[PDB]
Amino acid sequence: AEIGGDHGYNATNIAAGQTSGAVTQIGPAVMGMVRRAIPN
Amino acid sequence: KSRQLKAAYSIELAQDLRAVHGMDADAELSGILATEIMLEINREVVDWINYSAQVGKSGMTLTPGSKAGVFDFQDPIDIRGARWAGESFKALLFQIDKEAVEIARQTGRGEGNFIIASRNVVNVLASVDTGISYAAQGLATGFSTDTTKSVFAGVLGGKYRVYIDQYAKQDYFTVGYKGPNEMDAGIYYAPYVALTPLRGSDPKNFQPVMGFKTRYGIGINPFAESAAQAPASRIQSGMPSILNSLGKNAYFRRVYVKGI
Amino acid sequence: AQVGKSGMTLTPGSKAGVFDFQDPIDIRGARWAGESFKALLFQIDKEAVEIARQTGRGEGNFIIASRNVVNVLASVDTGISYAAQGLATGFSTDTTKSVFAGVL
Amino acid sequence: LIAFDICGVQPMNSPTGQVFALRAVYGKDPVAAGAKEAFHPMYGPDAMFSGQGAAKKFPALAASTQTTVGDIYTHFFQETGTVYLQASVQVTIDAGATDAAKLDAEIKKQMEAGALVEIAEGMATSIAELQEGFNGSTDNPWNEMGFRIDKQVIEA
Repeated sequence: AEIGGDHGYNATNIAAGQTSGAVTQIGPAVMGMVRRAIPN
Repeated sequence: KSRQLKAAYSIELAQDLRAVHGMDADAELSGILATEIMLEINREVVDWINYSAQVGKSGMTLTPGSKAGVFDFQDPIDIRGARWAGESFKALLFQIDKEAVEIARQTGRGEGNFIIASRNVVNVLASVDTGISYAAQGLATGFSTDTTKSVFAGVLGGKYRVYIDQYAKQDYFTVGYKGPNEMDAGIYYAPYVALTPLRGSDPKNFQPVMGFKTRYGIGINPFAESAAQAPASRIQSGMPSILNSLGKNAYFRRVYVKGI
Repeated sequence: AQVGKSGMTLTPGSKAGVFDFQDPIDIRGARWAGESFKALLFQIDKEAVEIARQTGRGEGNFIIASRNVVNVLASVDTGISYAAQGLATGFSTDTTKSVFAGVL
Repeated sequence: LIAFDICGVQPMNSPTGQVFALRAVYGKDPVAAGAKEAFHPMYGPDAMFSGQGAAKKFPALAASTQTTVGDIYTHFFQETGTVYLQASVQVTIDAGATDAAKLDAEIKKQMEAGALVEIAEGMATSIAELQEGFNGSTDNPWNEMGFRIDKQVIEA
């Protein structure tokens, strides 16, 4: 069976677009961003 | 991460179900698998909250003379000198707010505004006037106390949204904060694939093939541990692990309860 | 009927199946009838929920009880308040005109 | 007298009839010792049944068991049912707990202690991707569910 594969939940490999299979990944895109709140 | 389940049923059994009860059993088996999956998802979220939640009645939230994490309604230190239930119950409400305050102390975004608790905890909350008064107790009216009409019991003081965990192992309650943005939750579920059906037959005996597959992923706000000015190497995973979040999530605290 | 005052509806210091109004655990430290009798109401609601749970259908919506239990319910304020005790006027305690006391 | 306010009746269609019951089940054997009811309200569900649960075998959480940090031990309580608990500490589970009630109590104590924590997760995509013998893989069945119907009968 052809395998896309996945990562090891390894942030480096994720960022790098790697795989356990044969797919070449583009890379993670976005989940937005956050910043610390200023107080008050 | 992903999930996979099958029905693996025989055709003769389905045929008998039609003959006896008017049932095809295809939709029925499919419904069961899908139901279980949805159930497993909702539990996973709840369990991660409890996994990652900090200990209530601890640190800044602990009166020095107590047990560091459990509220005993029969124990003078926890009940803050209270007499019987009409006073003892109020003492828990007090501790809850203290913890909600701690939530703001650590998240930087707001005070706890929602509770997940056992049915017994809610029965208590619903039995009293939660406002500021001389004493309180009677038959529960404040919240739904059941487990079959809803999961949402009601709101304490008009401030905290209280829900019931019918599968709590003994009795405990988690308090936490959810801000207006989804990213202000601390904890989040991020689905990608849901309930894709599979169908076929197996030539060995040509019996029916049926099942489902899914893929979602969950995560943790980058600042959720609230105890660091930097992550290692500027690169992390937002996924839970013991090291990443057990007992570290700023958005929630939980305690065990006794004496109810 | 299952034995009540049991399992997740029983506290560690109690007797499993009986509610004793002279027992400080059963009445949750209460003193004075206006505060003590009320403890039973608490116990009833706990068990009513256990019913919903066990059956997966709905909670208790009726009670059948000895005249003596009813007299206790009828004589106290079952609503949420500070304390209250008086004459047994909340529900019927009769036999002649009914079998139904009222709604708790 | 109280005629029926607190009782159903179902008098008859014909005398001495029967009632059927539909129980949702899982574990590949609907009628067996050890079989479990999928939606029984008194027991928790196996939150990882389709997920990481399916992906592996777990050590039982039982008396005398040595807890290994990071692994997951399993159980089933006398009430509240399914248990999957991740090991946070290197402890043992009361070797004297030969009484199932004692075992449940010890587990609860370890949970209170933070020693054991409720956990659920799915499986790695690649595990799932190659189930059912795909690409030469082995020992990779999907977990299964279904239902059974049973009954009881009366006389007057």
